[PDB]
Amino acid sequence: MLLAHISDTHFRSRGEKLYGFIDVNAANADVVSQLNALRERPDAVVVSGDIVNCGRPEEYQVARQILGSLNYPLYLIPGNHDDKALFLEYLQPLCPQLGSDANNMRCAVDDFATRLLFIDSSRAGTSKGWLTDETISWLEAQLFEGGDKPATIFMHHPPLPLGNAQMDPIACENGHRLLALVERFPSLTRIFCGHNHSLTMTQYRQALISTLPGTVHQVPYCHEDTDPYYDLSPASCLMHRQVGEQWVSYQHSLAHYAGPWLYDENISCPT
Amino acid sequence: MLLAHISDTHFRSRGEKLYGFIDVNAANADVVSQLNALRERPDAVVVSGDIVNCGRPEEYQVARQILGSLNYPLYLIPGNHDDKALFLEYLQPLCPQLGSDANNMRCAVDDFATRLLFIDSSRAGTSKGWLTDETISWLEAQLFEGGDKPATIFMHHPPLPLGNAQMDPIACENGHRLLALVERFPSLTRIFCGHNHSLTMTQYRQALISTLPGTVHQVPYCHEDTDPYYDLSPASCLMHRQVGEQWVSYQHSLAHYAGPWLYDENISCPT
Amino acid sequence: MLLAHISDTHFRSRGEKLYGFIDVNAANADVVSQLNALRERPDAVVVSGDIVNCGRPEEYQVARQILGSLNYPLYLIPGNHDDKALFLEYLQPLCPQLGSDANNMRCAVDDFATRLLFIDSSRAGTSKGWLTDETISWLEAQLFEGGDKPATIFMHHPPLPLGNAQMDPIACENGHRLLALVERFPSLTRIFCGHNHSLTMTQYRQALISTLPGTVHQVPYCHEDTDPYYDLSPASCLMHRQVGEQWVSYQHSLAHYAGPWLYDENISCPT
Amino acid sequence: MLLAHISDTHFRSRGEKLYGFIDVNAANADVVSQLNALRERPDAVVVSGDIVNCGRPEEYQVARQILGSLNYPLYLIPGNHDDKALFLEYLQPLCPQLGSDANNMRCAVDDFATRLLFIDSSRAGTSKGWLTDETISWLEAQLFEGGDKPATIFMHHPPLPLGNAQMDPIACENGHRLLALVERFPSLTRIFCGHNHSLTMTQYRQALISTLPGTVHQVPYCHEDTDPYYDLSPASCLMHRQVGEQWVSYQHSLAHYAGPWLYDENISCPT
Amino acid sequence: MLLAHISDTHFRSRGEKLYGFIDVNAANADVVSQLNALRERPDAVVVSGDIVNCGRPEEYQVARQILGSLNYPLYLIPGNHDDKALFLEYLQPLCPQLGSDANNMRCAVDDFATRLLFIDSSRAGTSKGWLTDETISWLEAQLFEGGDKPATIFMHHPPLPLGNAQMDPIACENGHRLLALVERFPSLTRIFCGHNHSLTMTQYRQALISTLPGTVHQVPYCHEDTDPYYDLSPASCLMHRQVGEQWVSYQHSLAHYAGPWLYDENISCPT
Amino acid sequence: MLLAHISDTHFRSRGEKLYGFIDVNAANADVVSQLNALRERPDAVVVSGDIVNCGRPEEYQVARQILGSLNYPLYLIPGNHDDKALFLEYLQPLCPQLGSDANNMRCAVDDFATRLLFIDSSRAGTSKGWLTDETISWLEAQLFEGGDKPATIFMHHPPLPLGNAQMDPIACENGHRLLALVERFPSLTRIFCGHNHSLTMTQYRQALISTLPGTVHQVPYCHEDTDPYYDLSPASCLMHRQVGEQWVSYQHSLAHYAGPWLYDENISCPT
Ligand SMILES: [Co+2]
Ligand SMILES: [Co+2]
Ligand SMILES: [Co+2]
Ligand SMILES: [Co+2]
Ligand SMILES: [Co+2]
Ligand SMILES: [Co+2]
Ligand SMILES: [Co+2]
Ligand SMILES: [Co+2]
Ligand SMILES: [Co+2]
Ligand SMILES: [Co+2]
Ligand SMILES: [Co+2]
Ligand SMILES: [Co+2]
Repeated sequence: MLLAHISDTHFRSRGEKLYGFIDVNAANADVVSQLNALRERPDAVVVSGDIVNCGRPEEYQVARQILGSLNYPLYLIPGNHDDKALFLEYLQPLCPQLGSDANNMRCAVDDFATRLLFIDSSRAGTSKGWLTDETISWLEAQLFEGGDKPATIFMHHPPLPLGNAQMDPIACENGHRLLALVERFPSLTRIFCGHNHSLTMTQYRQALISTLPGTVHQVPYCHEDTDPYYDLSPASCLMHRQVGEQWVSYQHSLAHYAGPWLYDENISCPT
Repeated sequence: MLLAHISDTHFRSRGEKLYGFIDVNAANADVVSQLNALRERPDAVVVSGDIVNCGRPEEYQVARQILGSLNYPLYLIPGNHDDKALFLEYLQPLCPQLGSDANNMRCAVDDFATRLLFIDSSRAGTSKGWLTDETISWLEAQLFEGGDKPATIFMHHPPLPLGNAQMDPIACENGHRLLALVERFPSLTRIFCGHNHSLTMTQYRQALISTLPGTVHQVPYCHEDTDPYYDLSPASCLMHRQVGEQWVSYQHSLAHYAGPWLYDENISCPT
Repeated sequence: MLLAHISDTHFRSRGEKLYGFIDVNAANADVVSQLNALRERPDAVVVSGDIVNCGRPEEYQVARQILGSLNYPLYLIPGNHDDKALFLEYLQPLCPQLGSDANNMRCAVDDFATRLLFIDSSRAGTSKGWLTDETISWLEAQLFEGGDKPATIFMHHPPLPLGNAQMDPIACENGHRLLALVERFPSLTRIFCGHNHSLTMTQYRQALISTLPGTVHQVPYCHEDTDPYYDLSPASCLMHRQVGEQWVSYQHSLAHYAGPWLYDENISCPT
Repeated sequence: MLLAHISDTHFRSRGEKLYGFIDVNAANADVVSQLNALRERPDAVVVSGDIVNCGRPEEYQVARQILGSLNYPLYLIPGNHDDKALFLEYLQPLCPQLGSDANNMRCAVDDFATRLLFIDSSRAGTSKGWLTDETISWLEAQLFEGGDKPATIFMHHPPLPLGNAQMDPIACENGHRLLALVERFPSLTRIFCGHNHSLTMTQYRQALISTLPGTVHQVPYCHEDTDPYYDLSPASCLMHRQVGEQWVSYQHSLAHYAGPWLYDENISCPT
Repeated sequence: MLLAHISDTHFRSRGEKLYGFIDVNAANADVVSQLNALRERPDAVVVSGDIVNCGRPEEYQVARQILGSLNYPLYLIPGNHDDKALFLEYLQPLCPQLGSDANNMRCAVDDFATRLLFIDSSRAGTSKGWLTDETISWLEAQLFEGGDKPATIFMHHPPLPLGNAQMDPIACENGHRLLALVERFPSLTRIFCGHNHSLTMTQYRQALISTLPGTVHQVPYCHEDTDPYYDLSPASCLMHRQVGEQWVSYQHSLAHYAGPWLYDENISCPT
Repeated sequence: MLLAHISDTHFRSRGEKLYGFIDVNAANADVVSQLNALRERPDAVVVSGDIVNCGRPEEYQVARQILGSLNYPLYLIPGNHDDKALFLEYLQPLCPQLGSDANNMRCAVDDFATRLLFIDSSRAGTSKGWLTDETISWLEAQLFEGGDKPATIFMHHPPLPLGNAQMDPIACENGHRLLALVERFPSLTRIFCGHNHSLTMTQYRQALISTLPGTVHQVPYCHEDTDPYYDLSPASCLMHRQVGEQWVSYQHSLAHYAGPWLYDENISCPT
């Protein structure tokens, strides 16, 4: 199992830029060609994202074309910026197991040593996340049926406060419902998130919980400054590899940079 | 508790540059001025690193001066690139609780809600890590006599293989012995490491285990390829903050980049 | 009184670039988000500009949207590149006190310790500036009624030659009419200009007279080379602050750059 | 008359960099080669600066060599970062008319249509400026015996507050005494300064008063914030040219940037 | 004779990017303004190119406008990416001597000391090059009639293998037909090519044969790696100057970079 | 046969930078690490260069160490910036077949399908090139006794004028004498040179003659302008590979740039 995990693509419509000056569409097209030029090739690509920026259909058209051009099976989930209905219209083809129900988009993946769980934390008419009761009971079912086999969950919104002045108020509002599931299920050991446009990470019992940086713009973590900052600091994604018994995640820079070179002992410490 | 956690500074002598072209001294001096210019100021700075590149005195001269210019208490642990005796001679004044025995440099910090444990995984004449008989014993003494207060460990070498072709054969060789301590002490919930020049993370039981990017040059994760790569992809560090019952770590970019701007809803989705 | 003063935005139509390769539309959208993310927030924004590049209506649509997104009262004046009629159609809403008369767009602002005067120096069918007699007599009236209270004037074209081989021939052709006004009125003490895409400054009696750099591309000052150069050297704007009895103007970089850091005496001169 | 006016070079010793990471020596060497490569060559170069950073001899060694490599007559005045005695020892050979008394370094230049006045506002053991009893007297002697010929003054410290939180308390403390000279001598029409690492400008009576950006690092203008910031926003200098009766100053970027291209009307507005 | 020789522009349609992220349209518009801002001005511009990327008419519209804006006579030839019919519809006006026959686009230029020969090596429905028999016999005629006067040939595809794993298989498939012409004709002494997006060069008897880098993206030369790489390494073009008896070609960078400065003996080796 | 051919490294002393600001040492160290990190590894490295800038010993110290760190056999020839005696003292151990007579440093290489000829065109006390009486004789001996085996020559100075205003008067003064050898020996088919810091190429009979860009700074070709320019446009080198009967040379960029990605036909032309 190798997984290329990106999120918060925030696609704009054909020939528009985020905020009028950040070319999210080019940036993402780059990321895609970047991803499908990887040497060690992932088994699938996950997008935990606010996939489009406004939830407009013209935006889904761009996303569909660009994400369509990835040479991998995709797993796609909605975000606060998404529109559940249109997400399903345009993207469901690229991720058939979302279903036909816009209001209950979710699915299990039982291909790898760790089962993957994809859920929709986004709630209509708000930035805040919400886990609905049918999401939770589906999740319980999945975890019970799964038994000892480890599980990881992908969701847009972080299930708990991370101390982020800007991002916490719009975290998953009823994230306790998931935290209680992790208490209930020892097999549940990863939860990965978007929304925060940052690599911020934590542990709750057996569960490693982390947000991902965005593919384009990022938002800094401030603790007592509520100013809605964003910046163009370096974008990356997470690769997830099953390593014997270990789920390991590593950051893979999406920035263009110098190198690599080879380490040489003689060059390292001359005499 | 706010910790600025950097690693693998790899200082060189006054004249010199890493491999002849990477100006690690300048880059770290920048990182330093960067840190002590932060608006939300950390309580202390952790350097889990190969503080110097060759284990040379004039490298420690440079390190002492630059790290000395930080306006924070420091916690310094050595790496395989360090010289135990010289590390103590030059850096112990900047971190008195290392002791005055170069072979058992290690210490506990009890000021915060989570206990901090600093140890020396480096071993003379090999890049491999090793936990000395009584490092292990000292570790177990801290956890045994520590009760409920959660614990986090800083060591240079990662205590288990991560699937990194380059970095795994030079991980902490007897790391399974620390893993035995996490199996036995539910109290031990973070292990943070240098060595890998990368953010890669995994969990083992309650323990979040993660390596850090370097302050200057980075090394990419390859699973199949053993070629000793390094590159100049973006440097960052980890900020560790206590948020109620949670230890959260978030990546703080040390690159220079455009921004920040403020998010404006009308700019975000124009009509 | 804090004033953010930009000019020569040179907007192109939706999805066009200046000269086919300079993205003035993105650059300006950046400037706008930059401006309305300032910490010390200006009381209003002035644009002395060639606001659009060709005077086409599609161009005014872009300008209207982008300038519209600023979170400040605007003061807007035409330039040689502008079309008086369309300027008034699209932008007058964003600057109501221009009037209903396209041919006599001007206004006084008596909010601050210094009165602000906004005038149209642009003349149809030419690059050269022209101050019409009704502009001058309005200006005399304003200056008389104003008495001792200091005045500053904003106009697209510089009222005198600045020794610029390219820019002088297309300076304000009858700028003497204004120079004579400054001789007449001691209270008239600033005149600020666009057109030159440069910070070039001078003094005539009591009057500080300066052109501003553009928000995107710039044009160098050559003394005996008439070649119509332009470049992408760094863009900035002028901030104007009333400082007790002094009108002070300072350059505020619109470029993205490293820093800031804090000055530390110890880091400055080590021992 | 064409003057290349740079300021605040802040040289360091041969090995060293400003604050450990800003390579001021390289940057100035570049600025130098830049200047003596100009197509329209200035008649002289003014450095109003803190020529060196620490007042150290080996800094003056570096400065002497780099400034010595300019292919122009020089006018050098000290700043608060300079050492009066050492400034004279190392730099007086590159600017003989400073005299040979380190405490009254000052001189008039009578070659051009405007008289040039160079003075030393620096004062031992404070960052504050100060005009010595007989600097003031010498100033007034030049203006009194000078008749109609216009005068411009170069001094390191700005002679009045500019509203800069950082820079104002360290302006020229008795600067009002020079202001008294401008009230009394209509002949004195430019005052140009270093210190602020910024282009900020104001007028007092006939006098245009402006500070300059530094050749390397800059300091931003804050009104409310006293935090001692510096940053690496674009460096530039001022070119001063005599154009008939006018002294004009225009900003010459010292950054490296794309361009120039030629303006083509058909490329500008395609059909 | 001065010739500015560019190729493989790969224009996309209005408001599209190559692969979704490389702005070939802006890049080329830059190149054009760059070219027609040259100080030593070429006599004509040659484009050996894959002029558009997909051979769509909307793409030819962009190419026609941008290439149209060059201030030089053009010589234009098709490539594998081109569509012969549409090439002739849109571009023939900018290069009248292509003819009216889309299937036999070629021409001689007898203005300079060296005769220039322009031919179409592109073949419908393939990437491979093909020299048709009527191309060859026209070429023989031209070479015979030409006598002793030297000749150079411009064609999209390289007439022989260059050892390039990616590019060789799609080289000119029957390039032997041209190689045999060079054996036959001593006056034929240059052959210049596109396709390879690289400066790779060789000699066959009297003939210097070289491919050109592209104006935007480039493709590296690999010898036994067939992976279809491309990169954004620096773009350049070739200038061709008749220098007495010598045809000389030099690379002219199309990248934006620092300088130039002037070499100074004293600055070069200080004492 | 694969050759990595670089030129004009222009090393400086340990502390120093070229002209005070170009860090040639770092740049070359980078170029070095770059080269010995190549995936398709050359058989040897050619440096046709002005190996050092001033002909100083401490420059040769630096060069010896950096060039010494290459993991390839080297072929080193001097340029006008070199000192014959010191070049031999420091570099002959890295290239034994130069001999031990500093005035006739030269050698043949017979390992590959094409014979390699290395000579010293430099002449004490002038920038001009010169082929010593018996360099010429030795050259003719190699070609005479060499039969059919093709020959290529590496010399610092170009053997004929190239129309370069700056570089021509300092070409190889008696270069016509080598040209006489190509007229007489059809066997001699490549001449490769340094000196010009540029890729300029021409053919004379069977001989492809080309100069190389420098590893660091470049000099532009001007025909009319004699101003001694240099700039920092992109550095590259030449790779020489034997491909059947062909010697092919291709430019290998040494800049750091975005890419590579893989060409995907569907991404290239979307529907
Ligand atoms: Co979100
Ligand atoms: Co988002
Ligand atoms: Co290590
Ligand atoms: Co390390
Ligand atoms: Co204008
Ligand atoms: Co304008
Ligand atoms: Co100062
Ligand atoms: Co200063
Ligand atoms: Co092609
Ligand atoms: Co092509
Ligand atoms: Co040379
Ligand atoms: Co050279």
